Amino acid sequence: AVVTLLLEKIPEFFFDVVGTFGTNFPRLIVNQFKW
Amino acid sequence: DDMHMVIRKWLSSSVPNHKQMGIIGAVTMMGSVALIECDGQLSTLLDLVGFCCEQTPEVLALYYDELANLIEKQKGNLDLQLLDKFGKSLVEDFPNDFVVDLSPTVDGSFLFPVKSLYNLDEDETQGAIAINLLPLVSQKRVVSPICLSPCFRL
Repeated sequence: AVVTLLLEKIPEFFFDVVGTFGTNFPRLIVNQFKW
Repeated sequence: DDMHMVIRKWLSSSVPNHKQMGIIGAVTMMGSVALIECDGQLSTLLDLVGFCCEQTPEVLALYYDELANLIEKQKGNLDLQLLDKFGKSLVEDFPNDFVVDLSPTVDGSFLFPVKSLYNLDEDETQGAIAINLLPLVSQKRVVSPICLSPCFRL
């Protein structure tokens, strides 16, 4: 969706991201540099 | 793989160089996987190689040359299945880069056509002529990864 938004982006589950969900919201965000 | 993860920056482009060193390192770390858990770090740090390859210039040709050097150096090892996973989409980019036509005696446009009047240089040892190395060479401006020398080496 939008480039600064939350739902389709990493900031959807970032409101309750944990130490395990640290590099999970950073996993989908980390996918946005390849290609 | 973290060094090439560092080379992910190099592959991204640290300076005028380091993209080259990225692919040399990438194919070299790739050949160590040719003789899972490390299969995923392989493909993610391969997609950047595909990206710089998908970026227009000779950095695709260098990826071709490096895969050629990898097959050349380790021949008895490096089983067929692993390298087929590595390159079958890089091999099969040559004989369909332009040669899918039927009657190569025509010129089409063959952009800047100095050899529209004299095409079809002397080999004659074939039973079909589709484009026969002419049309990719037409427009050329290639660094010959394009159905040409570095791709023929792979």
